[PDB]
Amino acid sequence: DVPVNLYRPNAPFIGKVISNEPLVKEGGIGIVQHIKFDLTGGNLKYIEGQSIGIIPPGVDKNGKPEKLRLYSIASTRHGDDVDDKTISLCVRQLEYKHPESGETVYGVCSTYLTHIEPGSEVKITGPVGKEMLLPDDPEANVIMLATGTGIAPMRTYLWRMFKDAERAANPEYQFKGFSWLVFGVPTTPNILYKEELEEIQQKYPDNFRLTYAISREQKNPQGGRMYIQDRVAEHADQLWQLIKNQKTHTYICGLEGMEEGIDAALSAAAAKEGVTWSDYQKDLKKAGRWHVETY
Ligand SMILES: Cc1cc2nc3c(=O)[nH]c(=O)nc-3n(C[C@H](O)[C@H](O)[C@H](O)COP(=O)(O)OP(=O)(O)OC[C@H]3O[C@@H](n4cnc5c(N)ncnc54)[C@H](O)[C@@H]3O)c2cc1C
Repeated sequence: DVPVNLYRPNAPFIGKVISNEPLVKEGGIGIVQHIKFDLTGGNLKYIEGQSIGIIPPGVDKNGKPEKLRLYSIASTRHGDDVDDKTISLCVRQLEYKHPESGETVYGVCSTYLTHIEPGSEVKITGPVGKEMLLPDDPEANVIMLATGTGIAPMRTYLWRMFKDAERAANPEYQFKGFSWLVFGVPTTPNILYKEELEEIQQKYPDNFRLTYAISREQKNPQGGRMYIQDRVAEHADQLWQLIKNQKTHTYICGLEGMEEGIDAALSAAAAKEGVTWSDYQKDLKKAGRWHVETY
């Protein structure tokens, strides 16, 4: 009943770029684009929390065709315009060091996507993923722990929960639980969707809490840069409390290696009550209340 693999790599959907807009403001690090695609003509359906594949043009440094890369869907099932006709992605351009054969490497698919023009056709596969789905229970608590482009799934949840047009379109889901986004980025110009996140937090002060960890502007208690694990350690007790509720779901998304500082913070909070976190967490995973997607 969750749509999966409506389109596959041997016969992808050919969508058209509608728009490609920058999300990183002046003064920020790197390039992150919000890219919307037109889905009319195909039967690509998807829900919140899933990914799609993009097949980039070209051959690797071997003569072999490029393989797909997966991207978290950044729009709800209805699209940004709530018309059931489009799909959006949140794509950071990958590039890294000079001292690295050839010197200065650009990711193939992320560079392709971040510089793609309106009107261009793209090969799209999917949707894929059953690990990051939102419960259809409007009384759920939803903890969201994101870094960088890991905001993408979180945006689909929050938009479904709190956008007026979404609430009008989803009569069956009128969110009245509590949700808390902890969001780690390097700078304030790097806070993707900042204006819309803060608009939500102002309309729904009792239903949404927003916490940033901005490493180039904030210091942790040890004098280091503020990262998301520092913010989690700061609120570990109240995060642990919320996690004990049977209705609480926790989502973690972003670049790999964020999961370990989060566990250490929740281990110390759980230990105060004679619980072993790593054992409790295994149970949460089995129950489908612990959702992780890192890359
Ligand atoms: C489920 C899932 C969801 C994802 N969602 C998103 C999303 O929403 N937004 C997004 O931007 N990305 C997302 N990603 C990553 C996206 O999969 C592509 O991997 C990423 O965009 C880079 O692809 P590329 O094609 O640009 O690069 P490539 O050209 O394939 O480069 C990747 C390779 O270069 C190397 N490399 C990367 N970084 C470094 C470094 N610092 N130092 C040295 N070598 C390095 C590695 O060998 C890696 O295999 C997601 C991945 C998965 C698995």
